[PDB]
Amino acid sequence: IIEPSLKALASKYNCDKSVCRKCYARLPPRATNCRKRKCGHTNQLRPKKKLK
Amino acid sequence: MVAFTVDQMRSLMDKVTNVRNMSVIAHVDHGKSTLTDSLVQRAGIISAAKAGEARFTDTRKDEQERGITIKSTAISLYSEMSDEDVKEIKQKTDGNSFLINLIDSPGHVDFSSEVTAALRVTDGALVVVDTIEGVCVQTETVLRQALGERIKPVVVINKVDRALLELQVSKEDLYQTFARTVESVNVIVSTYADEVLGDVQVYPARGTVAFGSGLHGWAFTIRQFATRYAKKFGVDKAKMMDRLWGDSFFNPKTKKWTNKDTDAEGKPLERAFNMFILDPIFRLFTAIMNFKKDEIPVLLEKLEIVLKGDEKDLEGKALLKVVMRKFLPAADALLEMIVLHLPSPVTAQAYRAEQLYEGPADDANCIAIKNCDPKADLMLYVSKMVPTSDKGRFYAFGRVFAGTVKSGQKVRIQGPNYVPGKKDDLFIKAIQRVVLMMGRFVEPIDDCPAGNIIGLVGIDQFLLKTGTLTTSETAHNMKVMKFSVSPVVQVAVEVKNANDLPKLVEGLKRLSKSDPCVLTYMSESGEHIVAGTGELHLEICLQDLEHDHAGVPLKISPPVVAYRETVESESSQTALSKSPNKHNRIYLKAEPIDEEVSLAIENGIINPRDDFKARARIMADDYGWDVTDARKIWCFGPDGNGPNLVIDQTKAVQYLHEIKDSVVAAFQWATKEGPIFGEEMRSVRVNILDVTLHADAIHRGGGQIIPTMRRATYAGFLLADPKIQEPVFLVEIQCPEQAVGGIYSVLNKKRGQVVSEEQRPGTPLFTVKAYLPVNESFGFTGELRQATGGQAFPQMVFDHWSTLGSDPLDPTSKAGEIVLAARKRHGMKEEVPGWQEYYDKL
Amino acid sequence: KKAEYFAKLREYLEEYKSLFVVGVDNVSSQQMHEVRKELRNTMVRRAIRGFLFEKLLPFVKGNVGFVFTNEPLTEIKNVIVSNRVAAPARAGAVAPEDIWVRAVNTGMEPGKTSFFQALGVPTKIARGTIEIVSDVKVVDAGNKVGQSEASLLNLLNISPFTFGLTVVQVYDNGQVFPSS
Amino acid sequence: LYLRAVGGEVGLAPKIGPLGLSPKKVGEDIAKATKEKGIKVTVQLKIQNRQAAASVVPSASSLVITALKEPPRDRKKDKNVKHSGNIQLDEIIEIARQMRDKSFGRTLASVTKEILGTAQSVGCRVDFKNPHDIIEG
RNA sequence: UUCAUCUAGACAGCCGGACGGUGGCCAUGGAAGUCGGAAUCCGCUAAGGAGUGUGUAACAACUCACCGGCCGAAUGAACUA
Ligand SMILES: Nc1nc2c(ncn2[C@@H]2O[C@H](COP(=O)(O)OP(=O)(O)OP(=O)(O)O)[C@@H](O)[C@H]2O)c(=O)[nH]1
Ligand SMILES: [Mg+2]
Ligand SMILES: [Mg+2]
Ligand SMILES: [Mg+2]
Ligand SMILES: [Mg+2]
Ligand SMILES: [Mg+2]
Ligand SMILES: [Mg+2]
Ligand SMILES: [Mg+2]
Ligand SMILES: [Mg+2]
Ligand SMILES: [Mg+2]
Ligand SMILES: [Mg+2]
Ligand SMILES: [Mg+2]
Ligand SMILES: [Mg+2]
Ligand SMILES: [Mg+2]
Ligand SMILES: [Mg+2]
Ligand SMILES: [Mg+2]
Ligand SMILES: [Zn+2]
Repeated sequence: IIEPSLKALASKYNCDKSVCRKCYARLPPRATNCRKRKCGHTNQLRPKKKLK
Repeated sequence: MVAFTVDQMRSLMDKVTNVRNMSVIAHVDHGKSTLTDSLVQRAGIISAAKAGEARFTDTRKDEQERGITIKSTAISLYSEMSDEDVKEIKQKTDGNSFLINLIDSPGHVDFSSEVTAALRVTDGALVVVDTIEGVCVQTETVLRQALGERIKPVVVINKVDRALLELQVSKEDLYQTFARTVESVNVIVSTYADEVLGDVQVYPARGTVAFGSGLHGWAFTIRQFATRYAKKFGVDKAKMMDRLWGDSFFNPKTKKWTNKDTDAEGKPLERAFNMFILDPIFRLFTAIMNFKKDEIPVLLEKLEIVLKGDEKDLEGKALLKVVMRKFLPAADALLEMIVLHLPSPVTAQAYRAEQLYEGPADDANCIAIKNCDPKADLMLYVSKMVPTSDKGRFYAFGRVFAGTVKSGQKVRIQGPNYVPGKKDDLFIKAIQRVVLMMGRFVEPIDDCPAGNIIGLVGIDQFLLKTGTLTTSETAHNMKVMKFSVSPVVQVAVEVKNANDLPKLVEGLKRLSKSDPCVLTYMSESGEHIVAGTGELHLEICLQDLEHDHAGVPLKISPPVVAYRETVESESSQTALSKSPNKHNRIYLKAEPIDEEVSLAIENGIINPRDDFKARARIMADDYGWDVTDARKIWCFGPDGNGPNLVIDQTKAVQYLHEIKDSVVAAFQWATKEGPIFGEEMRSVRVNILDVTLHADAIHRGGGQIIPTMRRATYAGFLLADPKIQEPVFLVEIQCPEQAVGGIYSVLNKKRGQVVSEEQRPGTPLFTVKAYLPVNESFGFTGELRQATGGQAFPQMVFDHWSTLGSDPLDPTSKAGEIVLAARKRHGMKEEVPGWQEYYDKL
Repeated sequence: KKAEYFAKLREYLEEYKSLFVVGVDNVSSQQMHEVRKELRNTMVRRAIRGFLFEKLLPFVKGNVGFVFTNEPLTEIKNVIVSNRVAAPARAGAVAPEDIWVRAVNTGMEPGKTSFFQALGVPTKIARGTIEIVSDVKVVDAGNKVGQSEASLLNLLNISPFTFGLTVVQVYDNGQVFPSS
Repeated sequence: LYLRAVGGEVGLAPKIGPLGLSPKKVGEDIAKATKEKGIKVTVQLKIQNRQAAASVVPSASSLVITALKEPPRDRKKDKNVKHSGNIQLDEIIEIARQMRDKSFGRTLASVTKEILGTAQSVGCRVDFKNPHDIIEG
């Protein structure tokens, strides 16, 4: 059991993010487009799913 | 540490106050069946040498190589003490040698049947708790299971070697976890412990908690340390042994005690627990795990070491295993807390009597149970039945609460259904041998008093799972002892070869005996079902079947489910079938029965052997039903007794009494195997509108009425929008609030719907009940367990039948795809005969 | 229609003879629906430059609002903190105090030591409910508040940090008066 | 000082009452004294101290308009909807709304009433959304 | 290209509030803003929807609209090639 203060601190780096819907890339939680050019910086972004 | 004698242990069974009937209790891989090992060394049995891993109460060969206790095996032990220790017993005591009757127990949830069995014949309980894993989910459940029959607990916090090495723990946090644990252990007690004792809370300073790692071999408690070091500072034990738990410290360079954290004017002082009960031990880890050997001896010598012909030539971590087992040996800490703080049989039967009695809780024998009276009529409960070591014949394993038991003694056995009045579960045979048990070798003894656990070879032809055998005519039974797991996971068992079947049916009987709640039975759909409490529990029960009880190759299969053929319309036409002899004709329509009244015979209110004029009267008024149509009934069906009936509605018709013989005949061939797929049927009524019988006689035999009627009713079935009644369970589960959401999450995927959501007072412990279609019920309990983290305990029973608004007759639908395969497996064809056959369109 | 509310907050002009300036640091809306039962922002700081008199404008920044009642000017100065915030944080918040707890029974059912153990507090059970032993402080002045620790005080154990309804200054029929 | 929920006639309880040293049967039978024109969804209130039952009936604003309707009803014998909304009875609406603790920061005696009548949710009540600038009380 | 907000203080960011009738009525084993249906009304209001999210078994407690703070000068959105 990770102590609640830092379970949320790490959760901010790993769990709480966003990802690209066609490039799969991992993206800042507030971000609007993808940074990778292979997908042409598509705006189609979902948030990164979370556990339980 | 020497083994003493068969009849020497027999002699202290008389001195009841020195007996300790207890069990061990923990969560699965917590260290108890290794913990027990350290005690049977201090009774001779096992070599003190490399015999601390062939855990003896793990008698079974699969118990031994899977490394988990499966059945609650048992052993009794003889023990020495010193007078310095045997004063501190606030219950009458006798001498300095005591007899521990223990049960090492399986701690998987599948085996909670074996632990409730283990408790009912014991008074004390030793709860083991891993340091690292702490108090996990099954600990809470088997604690609830002890206070459920009012057992006194004492705890030992275990595998603290994990705390040091794997967790690199300092001293105070290690204490802090000890604090963290004992706090949460008592919050379980203050909710379920019977509000009759209060004294059942557990605190370490009172000597009801131990600390150690039974694997490495050692344990202690603050009391064992109180004396041990109070003998040099010359100071007392009582107020001292309060100063070691909690916030009370000492501060050298000041040489006087403290109250709260006290800070010592910067960087405070450590609890008495730390520099003075663990600064020894932590230096052993640190100053021998880090190999400080030049420090090892004169640090070994500062704190009273001793070496061996091989152990000095043995340095760290195999050293720590070898030195600390000699430092604070296991039994010393345990015997203390078990002989001091656990109730002797007399100090325990007096409060567990009235609640453990089926009859009047003040019956003349319950009197002699409270007194722990070894001279009353023998009073004994058999809790389990344990394999014989020969081929399949079962000692009976229980504890006697009155009188004695002698080898060769006539006794009445009173099964779970007996009452003192008349013919009941009463067999009256004798006992071949009484015998007291160990790691499956039993020692025949000729006489046993009351207050001890023993075996009994000479019965189990007369017991099935549990029983209570006595010596008095009207000694009532003992309460039926229900456990928290009910037999829910189930599969069908067929025998691989066709002819081993007799070996399979005796095996089920022999299997029913072995586990306290394994069920086996014939179904309506005609299968041998073997039901258990978990997908794992079922494994072993079939292992035990394929090899020992049946010993034949047999393969398993999901059980087939019993449907019923029914209607929900009134014949989209009318109906007429003709004969082979095309001279006779029958006319009828078929309509659904109010499901309210189809129950009314399923619950035995309208019967054939009864007489009408009352049949008629009852059904007319309240059942949305007729009064004279309830007079001209003719028969039930199937089996003469079923919920599908016939009545007469035709004019001055030819010869109806000489075909009434042959119309019910065909009625019965249609009601146990009809259309859609030949299962029994329920909830359809058939009324006959005109009948054209031939003349003479022989042109109207049964051979011409029954092939028409069975034809002539199937026709009237598929007109009236045929439907099938799927069977529905009523399932109740007890779950804490925490993971109660995992219940509703499965119930809808498995298409359930809740009836009542309620909580037990003070407890979290909700108990939700719901209707579960058995169709969507397989693997359900195992998936509910994962959805609840094991914190759910389902208990199912059949409730009712239900139709389906999905349509049966269409194979695409999710109510016809069910009976899609019902035919293929049964050996039938693709579609079901259209009403165009069975109906002679003329 | 924004016609309508340019006109509204310049709608109630002068009205009165003495007033009171106040601040809205952490105060509820239910806490305001209370004071208005007793009867007895930058769109406004240009209202005055408009309808001019007074030179009271250097007193306004922060969340500010305004009152009026002409009765004895301290007869109203007592309904001021007649409200008594004592807000116990939202779900976890900042440290404006020095945290502590002492021993006593709590009258709560022993199923909530869950929070207690999460903060290294020794606890026991007596009389049926959770008594506390050997009391300690959570951590030092101006440090962390865990959802653990907050979740404990905030609603379990009513023991808040007050966020009072304050008042700064006042014009007494022509010039201004600092404190009471 | 506790509170309860909608109960028509009778009344689960001891999930909170037995742990509070109250024999919950003496209160659930007594709870049918504040619960009985009169059978509908209403709030309750009990405030006791280490003793027997002491429970009252609260001023649920939803409930007052419901009794002020056709109180003819049967429980599960209706089986359509509780569209029991009868005559608005604007005067009895005022008396109830007046009795409602004069809460909601009651500016007028009618400022309390505008909240009550606004529950055109409750039913027809001959006219939903009565007038704005009218006589008062 | 088209339409918007801003010194009567906009946009972003940070901060305080986010009410009362009230758990609104329909139903629900349980549904209190947050399974859903319909009434989407009102009161106190600088404002708060009979409630935009997370969450609960149901509440909770976190959240947003909506209302102020702080900063003081330009910002926003749908489009076309
Ligand atoms: N490090 C460490 N490991 C231990 C200790 N005690 C037991 N173990 C390990 O825990 C495992 C499981 O414990 P067992 O004693 O075998 O049986 P049990 O867990 O008490 O009982 P079951 O529920 O039937 O499994 C064993 O394989 C041991 O190796 C200990 O004190 N320290
Ligand atoms: Mg996103
Ligand atoms: Mg062995
Ligand atoms: Mg075997
Ligand atoms: Mg084991
Ligand atoms: Mg593990
Ligand atoms: Mg055998
Ligand atoms: Mg009828
Ligand atoms: Mg039903
Ligand atoms: Mg802004
Ligand atoms: Mg509200
Ligand atoms: Mg809802
Ligand atoms: Mg919800
Ligand atoms: Mg409005
Ligand atoms: Mg809420
Ligand atoms: Mg906001
Ligand atoms: Zn991308």
